[PDB]
Order: sequence, then C-alpha cells, then structure tokens
Amino acid sequence: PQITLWKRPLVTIKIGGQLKEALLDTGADDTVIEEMSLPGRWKPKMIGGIGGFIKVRQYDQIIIEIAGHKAIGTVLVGPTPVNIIGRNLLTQIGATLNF
Amino acid sequence: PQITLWKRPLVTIKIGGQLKEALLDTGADDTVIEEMSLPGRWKPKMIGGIGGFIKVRQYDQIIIEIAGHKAIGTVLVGPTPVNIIGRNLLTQIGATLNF
Amino acid sequence: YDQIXIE
Ligand SMILES: [Cl-]
Ligand SMILES: [Cl-]
Ligand SMILES: [Cl-]
Ligand SMILES: [Cl-]
Ligand SMILES: [Cl-]
Repeated sequence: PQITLWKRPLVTIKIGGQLKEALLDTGADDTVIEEMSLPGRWKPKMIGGIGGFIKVRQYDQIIIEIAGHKAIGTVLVGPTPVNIIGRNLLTQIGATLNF
Repeated sequence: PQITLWKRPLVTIKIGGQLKEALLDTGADDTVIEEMSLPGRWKPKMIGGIGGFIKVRQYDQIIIEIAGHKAIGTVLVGPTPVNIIGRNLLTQIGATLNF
Repeated sequence: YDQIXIE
C-alpha cells in the first residue's frame, strides 16, 4: 500500500498474540511497544528523543505482523506514549519513503 | 526519490540561506529544528516525544527547502536531539510511505 | 498535545 501522511500512519500489528495499533515511524531507529509480556531473556536499555530518555526492556528475535507483513527483530518494551514501528522492522517489510 | 530505511533518512534542508541536516520523520506531526534565528513573531507550543513534553517556539509560514523541494509552513524551534521534518512539511513535498 | 516521535 501507499500511505499518505495527511494523518498519522497508524496500522494494526500482531505481537505476542495481541493485536495493537502502532505508528509507522521513519524517525525511530527502534521498535518500541507499551508494557506487555514477551518471551525470552531481556536486557535494559535507555532510549531518547524529544523530552529525554526512558528505560525499556530489550527483547530479541520477536516476530511481529505489521499490516499483514511478518517481520522479526528486536522489540523494546516500556513506557512509550505510543507504540512505534521503527526502522529495524520497517526495512523488513520493504517500506520506503517516496517523493 | 525512493528512500530505504536501512540508514536514518537524513536529508539536506535549507532555511534562512543556510544548509542543515534533518531527519524525515513520519512519526512526527510537526517539524522541529534546533535553536536558530527565524523572522517574525512566534507563538507558544508544547510538544510530546518519547521522553516527555517540551516547550518550543512556533513560527508560521517559513520558507524551507527539503531535499531540493520547496515548502512554506510551520517550523517549531526548541531542544530537539535532531532536526525533524514532520508530516506538516512531508505532505507539502508529496511524500508517502510505501510497502 | 502534538506528538513528535523520533527515537
Ligand atoms: Cl492523525
Ligand atoms: Cl501482556
Ligand atoms: Cl532488529
Ligand atoms: Cl531494500
Ligand atoms: Cl504547516
């Protein structure tokens, strides 16, 4: 699909058996999801942006379905104000910016 | 162009006759740039990012070139970690997300 | 308020 940017580019994702809404975010290096349980080991991370930093849990090798496209990669979990699909997963679904 | 996302989508912008680097950010409603002088009056605005909320200066109808495309619109000035081109100006240059 | 997420 071609998604215009008149509105926030929100899509449905499936992660951990759960359906969520998430923002396709070319400005994010990483994928960050609000608090939820995920399997495996994790390690702590600090991530920053406007307003400073938050502490998150880093889980590796997590499968996500993004608007019907499956991808695997690292997912960060923590107190993000919005669920974010960042570049680490956008690349896997072949997402590009076009103008 | 067609910009893939394996690297940060950084482009050259021109504002006030000067070249700067900025990130094309579909996760941003608005365009935010680091401290610089702009003409005219400003208005207050609060914006929220991953780490919390910040105050910025809102300047309207600012001429800005983005990867060689002309835009004229609102630019926020404040303590952002990186210069951000948000959807208000991405729509002016005809950008879409595609996968 | 408006939301700006880079990360
Ligand atoms: Cl919206
Ligand atoms: Cl849960
Ligand atoms: Cl990854
Ligand atoms: Cl590719
Ligand atoms: Cl605008």
